[PDB]
Amino acid sequence: YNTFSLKLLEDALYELSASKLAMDDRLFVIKTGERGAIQFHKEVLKTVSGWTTFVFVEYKAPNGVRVRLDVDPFYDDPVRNKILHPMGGVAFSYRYDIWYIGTQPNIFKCKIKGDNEYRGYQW
Amino acid sequence: YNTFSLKLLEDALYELSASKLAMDDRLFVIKTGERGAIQFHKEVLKTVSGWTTFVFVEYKAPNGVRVRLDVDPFY
Amino acid sequence: MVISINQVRQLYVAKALKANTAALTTAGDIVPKADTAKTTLYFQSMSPAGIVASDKINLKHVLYAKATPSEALAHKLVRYSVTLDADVSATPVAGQNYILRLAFRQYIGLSEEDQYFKYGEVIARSGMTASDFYKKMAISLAKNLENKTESTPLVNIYLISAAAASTDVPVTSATKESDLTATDYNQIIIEETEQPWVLGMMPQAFIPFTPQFLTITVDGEDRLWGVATVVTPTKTVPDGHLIADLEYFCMGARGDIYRGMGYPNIIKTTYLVDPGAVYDVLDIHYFYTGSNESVQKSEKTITLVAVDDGSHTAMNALIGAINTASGLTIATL
Amino acid sequence: MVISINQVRQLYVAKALKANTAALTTAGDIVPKADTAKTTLYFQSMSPAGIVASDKINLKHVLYAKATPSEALAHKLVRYSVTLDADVSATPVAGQNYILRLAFRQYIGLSEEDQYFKYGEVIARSGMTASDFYKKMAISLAKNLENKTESTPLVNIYLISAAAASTDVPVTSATKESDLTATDYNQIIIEETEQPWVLGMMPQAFIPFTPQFLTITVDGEDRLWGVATVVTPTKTVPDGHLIADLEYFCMGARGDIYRGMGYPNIIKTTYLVDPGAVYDVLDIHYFYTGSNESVQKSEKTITLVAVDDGSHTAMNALIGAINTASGLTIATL
Amino acid sequence: LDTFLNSFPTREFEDDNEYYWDVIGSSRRNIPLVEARDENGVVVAANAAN
Repeated sequence: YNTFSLKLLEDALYELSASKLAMDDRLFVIKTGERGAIQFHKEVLKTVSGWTTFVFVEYKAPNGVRVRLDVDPFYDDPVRNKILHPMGGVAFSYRYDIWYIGTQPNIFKCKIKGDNEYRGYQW
Repeated sequence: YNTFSLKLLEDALYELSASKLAMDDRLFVIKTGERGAIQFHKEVLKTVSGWTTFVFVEYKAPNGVRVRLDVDPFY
Repeated sequence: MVISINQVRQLYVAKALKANTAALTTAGDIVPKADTAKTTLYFQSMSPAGIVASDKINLKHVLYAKATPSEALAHKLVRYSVTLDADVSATPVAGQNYILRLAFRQYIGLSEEDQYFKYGEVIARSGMTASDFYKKMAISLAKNLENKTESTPLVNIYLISAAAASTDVPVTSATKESDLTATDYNQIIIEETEQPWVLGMMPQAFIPFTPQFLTITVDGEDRLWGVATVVTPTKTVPDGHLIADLEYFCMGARGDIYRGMGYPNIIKTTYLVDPGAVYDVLDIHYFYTGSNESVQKSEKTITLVAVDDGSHTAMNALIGAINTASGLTIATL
Repeated sequence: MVISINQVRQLYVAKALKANTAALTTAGDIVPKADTAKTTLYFQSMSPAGIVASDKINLKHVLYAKATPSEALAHKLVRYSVTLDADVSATPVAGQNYILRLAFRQYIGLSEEDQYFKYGEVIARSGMTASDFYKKMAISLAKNLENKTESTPLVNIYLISAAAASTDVPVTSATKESDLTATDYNQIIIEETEQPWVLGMMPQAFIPFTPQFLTITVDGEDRLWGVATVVTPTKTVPDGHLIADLEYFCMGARGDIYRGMGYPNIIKTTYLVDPGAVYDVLDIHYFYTGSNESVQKSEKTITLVAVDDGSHTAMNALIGAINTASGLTIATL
Repeated sequence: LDTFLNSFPTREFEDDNEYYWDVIGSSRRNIPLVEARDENGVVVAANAAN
C-alpha cells in the first residue's frame, strides 16, 4: 500500500476469518512498529469506525473478531531498517503482520539434537 | 515551539521509545503545569486522536506506550 | 581511529624520500631498501630517535600493494535543497502550521544508530509569500539546532536568492529578518558539518540527516508541502585528521601501547603526521609462511603516507623507487 | 515601610538649615557641625522636645555619601493602550464573544505574588463598529473591576476619540452608553492606581497588570484580536508617603519602638515629614572600627530629607554646608 | 520543588572532586557506502545498468 486504509485491514481480517472462524477461537495478532500503530489507533479509536476497545488492551473489529496489537520493537530498529517514510520513522514500522491464532502450532523453529555443542577451539 | 501540536509530542515519544522499548517497561512521565496540561487534555481526549484513557488516570499514546501526566505545581 | 587489523598494521611517514641510508637526517626521511636479487624489501625511516627499519617483506609473499590518491578518503558534505512543492501550493496557505523535521541518524555526541530530530516552525498568514516563508523557517531552524550552547551547529543553514542562485546566504542563531532584506529567496540548503576531532579520543565522524515535512491541510486533505532534493556538495573534509589517527593507532604496534593512561608515569610519542595536510596513502599486504609443519600464514601490511600537492608527486616518486628496487609493478596515481 | 538595615538607619528632617546651634528654634531646624580639623561630623536638629544631636561620624570611616533628586523615588503609573488588530479583523466579527483579561500579579489587599484576573465581555453583532466595541468593552471592564464596593477601582479606564487623541475619557461603574456619544473611539487605556496608604500599617504599593485577549474564531481559526501596547505614562506617584514611612520606621531607632501596641499605655511620637510634600534624600554610610582586638566594623548610615521645589535648592544648600564643614565632595543635584 | 527533587535518589560521596561516568552502546551498526565498483573496477554510476 502507498496510502493507508482501515478498510484494507478489515478486508484482511475477513480473508483470514470469514467462515474459518468458530466465534470463540478468533484470537488475532497484528504486529507492527509505532508509526503503523499510530495509523491504526488514529483511525480505530474513532466512532465512525466499527471497532470497540476492551481494557492489557484488546480490540474487537467490526467483523466481531478479537484483535490484539503487539507493537514489536524491531519494526523500528534503525540498524536493519534504513529507508525513511515521508511521514516519519522507518518504513518498516508502517507494516502489519496479521496472524490467525487458535488451538497444534502453525509456526515452529526447527532444531537438531546436539547442535549446542558445536563449539571448537583451534588454539 | 510557537504553536502546540500533539504530533510533536507523539514524535517525541517515538524518539524516546521506538526500538528501545520492551512492550512491558515503557512507563513515561510528562511533567508540565496546568496551561500545558490544558493543551494536552484538550487535544488528547478527542476521538480523532489515538489516545485512550485508563481510569489515578493514565494514558496510552497511539504508539502503544503508557503515559502518565504529573502536573507539577512549580511550573 | 581504532581499526581492524590482519594481525598487524604499521605506518611510516614519507615526509622526504632519500636515495641512501646516509642521507636520513630529518625525522620522516625515508628510503626503500631491497637487495639486488630482490628477495626482501624493507624501509629505513628516520624517527625523532635515530633511524628505524621496518619489517622485512619477502617479495614472494606480497598479497597486494595499491596506493590511494587522497581524494578517495575525503568526505563530501551532504547538502539538500528544501522547497515547497507547487503541487500542493506554490505559496504558503494561511492558517496552516508548517513544521519541518531533520531526521538525524545519530545523536550529536554518540555514534550508535538512533532517530534524532530537530524541528522548525512557521505559521503562515494571508500575505506571506515564499521568500518570507523560507526566511522565517530558516531562522526557526537556526534557533532550534544552533542551540548548541557549547561548540557549533549540527547542520548549517543558508538561503539562496533567485538573483544569485549560487551565493549561500548564511543564517545563524543571531540572524534576524532585519538582516535578510531580499525578496527573491527560492530555497534553503542544509549542509553537514565537520564535528569536533581529537587526536586519539574523538574519531572523525558525521551525522547524516533527511528533511522531512509534516502534514498540512490545503483542501481538507493532509498533504506534504516540501521537496528535499539533494544538490551536489561544494565543500569537502580531507583526510589529515583521518590519517593522523591512523598514525596514532598504528604507532602503538611498534611503540608504546599505553599513551596517557598512567598520566604522570607515561611515555609520550612524537607524531610526524600534520593534521591539516592531505596525505596520499600506500599499502603493501604480505605474510610470513614458515617452515616444516608451520604452514600457517601470518599476514601483515605496511602502509606509507605522503603529502599530496595536487599531483601525487611525492607518492609517485616513492613507488617509482619501490618498483625500481623490488621490481614490483605498483601503479602510479 | 519596614526596611533592611546595615545594623542601623537614622533619619533627621532638614525642614530648615541654620548656621549655628543658637538659631535652632523651630522643630526641623538643622545645622551640620564639624570641627576645624574635620575629624568628626554630627548634626544638631531641633526636635519638638529640644535640640537633639545625631551620631558622630568619624570622617575617615565614611563609606559613601550620595543624595537623590526625589524623581528617582517617584513611581510612574503604568498604562497600556488596547486595540483590536487589523490582522485578524479591523472591525469586530459578528457572533464572536470578545473576552478581555487583566492579569494582575497580586490580589487587591495582598502583596504575595499570585495570578489574579478581571474580565470584560462584549458580544459582537452585524452592525457593531470599532467605536461601539471599545465603548461596551470599557463599560464591562468598569462594572467588573469597579465593583470595589468599599474604596476605589484597581485600574482606571478611559477612552480616546480620534479627534482628541490625547483627552482620556473616563469610564466608571456608573457610566452608560448614553454618556458616551462619540463615534471615533480608537483605543482604551488602562492606568495603574494609587492604592490606600496608612502611615505605618499599609506601605505604598502597586499591582501591575497585563491585558490578555482570549481566542475568537474568525475563519475557523482561533485567534487573538487585541494589541496591548504600552503608551508612555502621564501620571506619577511622589515619595511623600514613601518618605513619611521611612521616618516612621527610622524614628524607632532613637525613639520608642512600640508605637500603639499597649494602646492606652503608649508613647506617641511627633513626626515632621509632611505626607503630601516631595522630599529629596541624602545619605551618609559610615562605620565604627574600634580598638586592639576589636577590628569588627559597625557600619551605620544617617539620611536626611528636604523638600524639593523643582530645583533641589534645600538639599543643595545642606550639602554645600556639609562639604564646607567636613570637606567632603558630595555632588549637587 | 523539594518534592520534585526528592523523587530522585541520593549518592553519598567522600570528597568534592569532579565526578564522571561512562557511557556505552552496542556493536550493531550501519555502515555507509563510499561507492561500488564493477568487476573491472569501474565505479558504478547512477545512470548505469545493473
